[PDB]
Amino acid sequence: LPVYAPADFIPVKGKGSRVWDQQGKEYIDFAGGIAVTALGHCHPALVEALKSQGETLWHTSNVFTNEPALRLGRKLIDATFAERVLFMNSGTEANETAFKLARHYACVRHSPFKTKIIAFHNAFHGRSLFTVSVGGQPKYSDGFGPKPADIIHVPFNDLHAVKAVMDDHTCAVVVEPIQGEGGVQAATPEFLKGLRDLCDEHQALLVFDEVQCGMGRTGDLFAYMHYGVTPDILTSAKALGGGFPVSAMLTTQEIASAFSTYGGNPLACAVAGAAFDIINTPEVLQGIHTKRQQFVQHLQAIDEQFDIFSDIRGMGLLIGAELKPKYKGRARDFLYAGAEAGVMVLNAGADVMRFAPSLVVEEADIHEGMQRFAQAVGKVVA
Amino acid sequence: ADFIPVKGKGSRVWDQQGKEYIDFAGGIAVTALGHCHPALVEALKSQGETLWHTSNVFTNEPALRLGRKLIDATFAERVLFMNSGTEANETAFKLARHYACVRHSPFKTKIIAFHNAFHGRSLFTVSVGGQPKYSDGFGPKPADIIHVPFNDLHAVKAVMDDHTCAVVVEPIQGEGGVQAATPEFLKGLRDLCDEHQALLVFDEVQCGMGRTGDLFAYMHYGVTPDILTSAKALGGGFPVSAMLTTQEIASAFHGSTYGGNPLACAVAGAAFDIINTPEVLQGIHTKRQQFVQHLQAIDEQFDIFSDIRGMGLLIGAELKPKYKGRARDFLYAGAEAGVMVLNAGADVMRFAPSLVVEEADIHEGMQRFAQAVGKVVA
Repeated sequence: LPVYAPADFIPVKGKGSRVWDQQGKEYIDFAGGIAVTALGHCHPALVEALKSQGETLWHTSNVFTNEPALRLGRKLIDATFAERVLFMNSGTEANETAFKLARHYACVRHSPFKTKIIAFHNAFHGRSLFTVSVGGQPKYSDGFGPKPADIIHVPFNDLHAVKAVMDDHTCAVVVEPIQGEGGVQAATPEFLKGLRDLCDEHQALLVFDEVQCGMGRTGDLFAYMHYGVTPDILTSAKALGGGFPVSAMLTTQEIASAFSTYGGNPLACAVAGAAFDIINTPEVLQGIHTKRQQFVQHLQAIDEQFDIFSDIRGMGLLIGAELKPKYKGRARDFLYAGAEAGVMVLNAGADVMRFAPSLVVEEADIHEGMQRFAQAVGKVVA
Repeated sequence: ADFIPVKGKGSRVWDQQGKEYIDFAGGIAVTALGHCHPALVEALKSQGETLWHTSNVFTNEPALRLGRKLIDATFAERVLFMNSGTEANETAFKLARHYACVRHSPFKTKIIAFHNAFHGRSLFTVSVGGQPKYSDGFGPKPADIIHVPFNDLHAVKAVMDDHTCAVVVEPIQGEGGVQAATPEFLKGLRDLCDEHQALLVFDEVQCGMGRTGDLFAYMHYGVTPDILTSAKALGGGFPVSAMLTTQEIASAFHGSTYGGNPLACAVAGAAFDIINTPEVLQGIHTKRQQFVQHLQAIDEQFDIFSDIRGMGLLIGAELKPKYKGRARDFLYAGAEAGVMVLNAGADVMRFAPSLVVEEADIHEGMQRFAQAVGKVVA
C-alpha cells in the first residue's frame, strides 16, 4: 500500500538533482520529495537567502509583519489575480485557511446555511480532518470519528455531475487544476470553465488547490494561467519554498475582508522570495517545457522497447505515465526497481508512474536518470 | 503592531527606524533561545548546505537523532514530526480517535476538552479548542467534542463514559489567562482516562520544551500522558513540531520516528541540546523570580496586579478590577517604552522570553515596562 523506504535507503546529502544515501549510493532525483524541491537540492541562491536571513531574523508572530513577508506578498500580488495573501507553513494549512474562508465568506455575505462544498473523487488536499474530508479518497478519511459535514464528492472532469449537485446552499467548489496524486489527471478546458460559470451562477467561490501544480510546475507560474480561468481563492506550497516549509493562500480584497499580507515566517519568506525570483522568469518557464519533452521522448522510447505505457500526460514537469493493463498495479514495483537502478521516481496511484523533478534539472541528469529508469523497467518486464 | 522588526540578537530586537526593544514575548513563546542564537544559526547553515528536504517516504539523520533524543528524555517510544503545533495536534486527535476506533469501537468517539482551551486554528483543532468565537462561522464542525471548565474534575467525571476516546488538555492554559492545572485535577484526568479506556492528550505546544523549567510540564506534575504535542520552542523559531506517544498507541497508524524535515530537525536538535541541560533548566527558575520580583515591585508602586502566576518563563500577571479589560493598553505602552510583552486575554499580561534571557535584559526590559505602566497610570 504505502511507499516506505527500507533501513538501507536513508538520504544524507543532496546537490542539484542528485542525492546520496548513507552508503554513498548516488541517485538521480526525478521525485523532488513529491514536487517540493522545484529548484533541486541546496540551490546556491536559496542557500544564500537562508544563510543571510538566518543571521538577521528568523521568527515574528502574526501580530507583526516583516520585510521578507511583505516583499513576497507583493511579488505574488503583482504576478497573479491576488490582491491579498495569507502565509502559513504547509499546503494543508493553506487549504484549511482557503476552505474556512470560503465557508465564512458565504456565512457573512449570504447565509449561515450556505455551507455545501463540492469536491472531487481522487482529490488530495491534505491530511487534517477537514482537508482529508474534502479530499476524495474515503480510505484516508475513514476512522477518525465524525467528519466535518456538507462536503459532496463527484467525479473529476464530470461537469454535469457538478451542475447536478450545486445550488444556492453551495459555498465552494474545490479543485486541483491537475490532480497530481489522482493519476496525474488534467482538467479539460470545458470542465474548468464550467466550474467558473457555475460558481458565478450560484454565488459560490472557486477554490484552486495549486499546492502541487503551482509555482512553475506546469510551465506557467500557476496552472490557472494556462487555462485562463481565474479562481476566487488559490493555495500554493511545496515548490513555493523549494524545500523550506512555507505556504500561501491567495484571494481578492473583497473576499479577504470577510475575515496586503498576513503572517509569514521571515526566514521562510526570504527563501520563498529567492525561489520566486528564479521560477518567475521567462527563461526558466520556457525551460520547463523544453525539459518536459526531453523526459517524454525517453518515456516514449521506453514504451517502444518494453510496451508498458498506455498514456503519457500531465503539464510541464508534472509528468504522469499510465501503465498498460498487463502491468496494472505494478507502479510501486517500478518505483522500487528505479531506486535499485539509482533513480528516484513517484507513483500517482497503483497504475501510474509520476515524475516531478527540479524545474532546472540539467539535460545531462534527465538523460542519465531516464537511462537508469529504462534499465529498471528492463529488470521488471524480463 | 505599528513597527516592523528587521533584526534580532538574543533578547533584543530592532525595527526599521533602528529603535531597540527588549523581547519578553519571544514571538509568543517561540524563540526560546532568543534571536539568531549562534548554535541554532550554525545548525541551520550546516544542514542548509547538506540537505533541506525529504518526503515522508524517507527518514533522515537529523530526524532520527532528534527522535532518539526525545524518546530517551521522555515517556515517548515513538515520535511523529510535523511543521506546526496545529498539525501536531491534528495528528494527536486523529490518533486518539483512530486508536479508539480500531482497538475498541467505531462508536468510541467522544473528546473531552476545556473552556478557554487553544489547540490551533484548523477546523478540527479550533473545534476542540474552548473558544466558540473562534470556532463559529465555518460551517458544520467536527462533532463529538464536549467542553467543560478547566480545573473542574467533577465535570470531567460527569461527561466521561465508555464512548469517550480522549481528554485533551493544556497542562497550563497559556492563551486562557495563564491558568495552571491543579495536581488533583491533572492526576484525576489520568485516573479517569484509565477507567474509561480513553487516551490522555497533553497539548504542550506552549508549555513544553523547557518553558516551565522542566523539559515538559508533565514532568513537574508527575502525570504521564498517552500522547503529547510539542512545537514553538522545539525549533526556537524554525517551523517544526512533534507528536510523542508509545509504540502501542502509534501502532494504530498503519523504525521509531516518522517524517520530519531535515533542516527543521537539525535546528530542533541543536535547540534540544541546549534546553535539556541541568544549568539552563535551573536558570529558568532563577530568571522567573527575577521577573516576578519586578512585577511585585510594579504592583507595590502602581496597585495594578491581583495575581502573578504560571510556571518557569511562562508568566501571567492578572490585572486588578480597576484595569480589567485593558491588557492591550499596557502592551502598546510597553512597545512605546521599548519592551515587547504579551496578553493572555483582555485581563492578563503575559511574559514568555528566551529561556536564556540575560539578567541585564530582564532588569532593563522590566524597568521599561515599569515606565510604560507609569505613563498609563499617570
